[PDB]
Amino acid sequence: GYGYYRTVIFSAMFGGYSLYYFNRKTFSFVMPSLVEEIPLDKDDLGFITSSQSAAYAISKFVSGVLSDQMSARWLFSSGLLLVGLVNIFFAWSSTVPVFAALWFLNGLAQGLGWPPCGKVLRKWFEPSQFGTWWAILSTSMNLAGGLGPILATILAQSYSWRSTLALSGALCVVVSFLCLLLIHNEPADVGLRNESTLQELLLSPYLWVLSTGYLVVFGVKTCCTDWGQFFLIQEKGQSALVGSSYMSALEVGGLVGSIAAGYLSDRAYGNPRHGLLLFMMAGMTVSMYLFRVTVTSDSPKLWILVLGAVFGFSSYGPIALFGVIANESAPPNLCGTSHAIVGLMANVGGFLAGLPFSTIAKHYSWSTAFWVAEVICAASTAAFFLLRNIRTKMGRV
Ligand SMILES: O=C(/C=C\c1ccc(O)c(O)c1)O[C@@H]1C[C@](O)(C(=O)O)C[C@@H](O)[C@H]1O
Repeated sequence: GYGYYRTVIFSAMFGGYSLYYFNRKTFSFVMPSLVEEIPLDKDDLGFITSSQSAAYAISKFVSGVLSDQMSARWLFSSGLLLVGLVNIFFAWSSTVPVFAALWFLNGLAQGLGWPPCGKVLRKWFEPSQFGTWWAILSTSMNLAGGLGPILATILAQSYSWRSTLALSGALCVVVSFLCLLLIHNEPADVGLRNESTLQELLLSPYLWVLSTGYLVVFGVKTCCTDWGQFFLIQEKGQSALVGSSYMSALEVGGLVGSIAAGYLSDRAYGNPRHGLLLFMMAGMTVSMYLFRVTVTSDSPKLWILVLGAVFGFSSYGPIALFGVIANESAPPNLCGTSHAIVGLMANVGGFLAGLPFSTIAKHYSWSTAFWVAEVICAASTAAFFLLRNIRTKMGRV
C-alpha cells in the first residue's frame, strides 16, 4: 500500500522538520529573558547569530553538493540528535564564547537535514508533484515560527529560560529515534514495487538578479523578526508580550502568504509572475515604513498585529516565488547547482543581518538600522522593476 507508507513517512518528516526549525529559533524565542538575567550588548547577540548563519550556510552548501552518496534516514536522525544535544548544552553555559561555539555547531548540524527531504520526496512521489509537497513542508516551518515565541514567554513568567531549551532538546532526541524507525529511503526496501556549461551558467545576469533579490528579502526578513522583537520593547515603550505577539502574527501572516502565492502565481524575456513579486516587495517596504514611523509608546496593539501580519505575508510570498522561478528558469541539466547558488546567496544575506546590523544599532539606534534596511529594500525593488524584461532562460543560449 503506497498510501499508508506515504502518509507515515510524510508525517515523520513534518514533525522532524518542525522540530529542526523550533530548535534553530529557540535563541530568538528566549533572547529577552536571557539578556535580562545575563547583561549583554547588541554586539554579542549579533556575533552569535552571525556565527550560526555562516555555519549553516557552509554546511548546507557542502551537504547539498555531496548528498548523492549517503542515506537519508541516518543523516536526518544524526542531525536531529546533534541539534538536541547542542540545545541541551546551551542551557548550562553562561558566557559569550561558549554560546557562539555552540550555535556554530548548531548551524553545522542544521545544514545536514535539508537534502533528505528532497531525496524522500523524489523517491516516493511523482516528478510533477514535487513543489506542492515542498509548499506544505514550508508551512511546517511557519508553524514552528508561530507556536514558538508566545509559548516561550508563557513559560518564562514562571520558569527559567534554561528550563525551556533543555526540555526542547530532550524532545528532539526522542523524536530522532522515532524518525529512524519511521522513515524508509526508497519504495523498494519495504518490498512493494518502486546542454549548458558551468561557465555559461555563471555568465547569466538573471541568475545574479534572482540571487541578489533573495539575498535582500531574506536579510530584511531576519532583521525585521529579531531586531523588531527587540525594537518594540527597547525603544517604543512596549512590553515583551507585545514583542512576542508581533513575531507570532508575522508567522501567521507568512503561512497564508506562502500558501497563497503559489495559487496566485499559477493562475496567472521576463516572467509572467513578476508583477505579483514586485507588488509584494512594495507592500513589504510600505509596511516597514509604517511600522517604523507610526507606532509610538501609546498605540493600539491590533495595529502592530496588522503590520506584522502584512509584513509576514509580503515577505513569505516572494520566497516561494523566488524558489519556483529559480526552478523554472534553471538550465535543464543544472537545476541542483542553481538551487544551491541561490540558497547560498540567501544564506549570506541572512548572515549580513546578524553582526553589521547589530553594530549599526549599537552605535546610532535601532531606528537608524531599520531605516537603512528599508532604504536598501526600496532601492532593490526599484532596481528589480527596472531589470525585469531581460532574458530569463539561463545557459548556452
Ligand atoms: O529547489 C528548491 C525549491 C523548490 C522547487 C524545486 C523543484 C521543483 O520542481 C519546484 O517546483 C520547486 O530549492 C529551494 C529554494 C532555493 O532557494 C532555490 O530553489 O534556489 C534553495 C532552497 O532555499 C530550497 O528551499
